[PDB]
Amino acid sequence: DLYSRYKKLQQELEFLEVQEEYIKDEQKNLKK
Amino acid sequence: SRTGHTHMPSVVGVLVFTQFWFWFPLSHFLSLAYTPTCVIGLNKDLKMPKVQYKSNCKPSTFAYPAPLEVPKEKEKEKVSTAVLSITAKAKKKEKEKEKKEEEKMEVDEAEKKEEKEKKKEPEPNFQLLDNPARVMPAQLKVLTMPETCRYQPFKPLSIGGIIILKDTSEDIEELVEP
Amino acid sequence: AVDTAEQVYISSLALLKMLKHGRAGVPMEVMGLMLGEFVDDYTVRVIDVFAMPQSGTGVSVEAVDPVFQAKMLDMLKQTGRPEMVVGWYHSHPGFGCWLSGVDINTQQSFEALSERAVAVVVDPIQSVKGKVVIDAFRLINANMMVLGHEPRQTTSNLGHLNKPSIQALIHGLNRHYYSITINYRKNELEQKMLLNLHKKSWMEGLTLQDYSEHCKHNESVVKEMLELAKNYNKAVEEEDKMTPEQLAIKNVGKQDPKRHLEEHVDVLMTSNIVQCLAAMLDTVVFK
Amino acid sequence: RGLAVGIALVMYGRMEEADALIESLCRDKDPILRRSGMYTVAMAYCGSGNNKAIRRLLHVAVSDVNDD
Amino acid sequence: LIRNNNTDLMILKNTKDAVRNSVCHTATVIANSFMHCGTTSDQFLRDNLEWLARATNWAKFTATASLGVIHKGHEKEALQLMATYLPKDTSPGSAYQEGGGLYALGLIHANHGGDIIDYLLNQLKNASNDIVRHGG
Ligand SMILES: [Zn+2]
Repeated sequence: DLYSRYKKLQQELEFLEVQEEYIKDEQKNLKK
Repeated sequence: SRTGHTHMPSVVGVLVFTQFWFWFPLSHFLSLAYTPTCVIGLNKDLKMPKVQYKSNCKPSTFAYPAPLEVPKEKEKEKVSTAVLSITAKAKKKEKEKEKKEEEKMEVDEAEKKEEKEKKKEPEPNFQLLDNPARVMPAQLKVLTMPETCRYQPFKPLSIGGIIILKDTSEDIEELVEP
Repeated sequence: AVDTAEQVYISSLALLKMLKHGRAGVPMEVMGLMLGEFVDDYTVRVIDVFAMPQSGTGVSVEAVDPVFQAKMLDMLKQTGRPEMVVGWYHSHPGFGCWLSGVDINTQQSFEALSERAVAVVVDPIQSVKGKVVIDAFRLINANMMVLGHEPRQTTSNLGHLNKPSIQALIHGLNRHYYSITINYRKNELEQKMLLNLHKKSWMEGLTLQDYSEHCKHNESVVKEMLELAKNYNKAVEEEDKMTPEQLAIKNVGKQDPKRHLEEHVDVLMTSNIVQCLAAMLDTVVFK
Repeated sequence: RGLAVGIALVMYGRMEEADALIESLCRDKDPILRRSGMYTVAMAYCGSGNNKAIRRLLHVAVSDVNDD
Repeated sequence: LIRNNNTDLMILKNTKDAVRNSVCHTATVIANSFMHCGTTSDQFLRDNLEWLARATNWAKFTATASLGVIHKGHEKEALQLMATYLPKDTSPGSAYQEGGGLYALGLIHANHGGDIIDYLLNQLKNASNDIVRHGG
């Protein structure tokens, strides 16, 4: 129940930080 | 795979299949990733008994037709005569001429409705299947166990592959070996 | 045993000898030789390029001097490296690249001598901006003349590097030779020593470009930016429901909104920051 | 290119033990061998939502210069 | 796989007619081998051969490889199938038959240790160079 919800919220949080890091690079790349 | 694990041939077979840019005959390796969509009802070491079990689909039927091999025989055959003129009232008085000729000498033709609608609704989602039975992997959970037969299953049957039946009480029968 | 999708390796010095010798004799179709190595069946590499003296005939087999051939090779065996010739080149200034009439005659002599002897055609005057018009070609036989030439097979690197251009396929190309793929042997121990040594300035990073040239520039830009702000006021206080996405397209003027906006403000920001950071560091460092 | 897939396929699902090899192949300037390390980090990390993998694999997906 | 053989032959024929003189012949003999994989149904290697003999120099390597794909998981009969289309009895001049033939034995008996490992072991002892050691 609750331990599985806490692990998945750990996973999804560290997931969309990485896809946040991708858009940081591309918007920096498209300026050049 | 079936039980949460992943296949070692289906991974290796597809990743060298990605290398079809550099070599076309590496594309034969995708045949390793061809896993069957079938269940197998082998109860003893040798006997596969001919068992009947059914479905639980929500509103219909599907899968495996591949029927259509018509060449679409088409015809130009006509261009519609669009002369819109005195033609319009001339065909109308011709239809008046048929109201003396048709309904007064002989026209008694009739046809019947709703015969073709009748066979559709009592349909079978209860399709019975012998031992090496194919099933789409989306319907590993909406199948039905053979409880209506004498020979009823024992292994938890919820995903395709191979199982044992509990061949129940005595007079064991129904071989098939082609 | 027949052709596939090959690959041509050129050294960094080889391309530089091509464009320099082409820029030297820009009107009169310069000619030279190409010296490399056959490493396998179907990838060719070249390490070296030396040119030819100018012949009055033109680009043909008569422009090849055999005594300048062997005695130049005589020197390169004992100094540097001895290797086999693998081809040749010339320059065609009037167009991009296609083998002409007297081009294709001297090719038949070379493929009778060597296995392939790949031709190279370079326009020196077309290559201006940041790209080079270089392409290498290779003649086909007449045995498959009613069959499909370029017998290529199991690969997928053929659709790149050029499609056949219409200024090149109107001539030979297709049913006479084939086009081949060329990439560059990019190396380290050369790449950074060309980069850092060609574009470099040490003390420029903390110069001042003064104040008397700089306060005048800060004086100027603010003045039209004031009127740019007045034009920015005019659209904001307008704000009418004349279908404002259609009201904006009927009021196109290459103007205000946001394009003629902060673009100037960014230049005003960057100019004064680099001016003041250079001013504050120079007070810090020196005494 | 034959040894590219081969050293990617000698390790399979080790999930931490390839990391010295993953760092070694990508730091080299050989474009085929950098590509070979990308198939190696794929096969060592099969089906796992590794945050370190999806960070590092997407990082070279942005900044690297060879298309292959 | 043999008792549920509903493949379609006319789709493969309605893609056959649009085959022009490109190198799509390898793309078709990989297409039928996919949709007859494990079926052990040879009809395209029976009903026509002149179109199959058109392409060359790697398509023969591909076609006799596709013969093993249709016969995936044919333990004993695949040995005598090749015994018939041997690496030295079809034609001694074509290495593409004996190259893709040994490649086809590997396609059939994948994940099956036996004499076929030793059978391919002894023929890599005595082999030619280029397109024999590939499929071997
Ligand atoms: Zn020319």
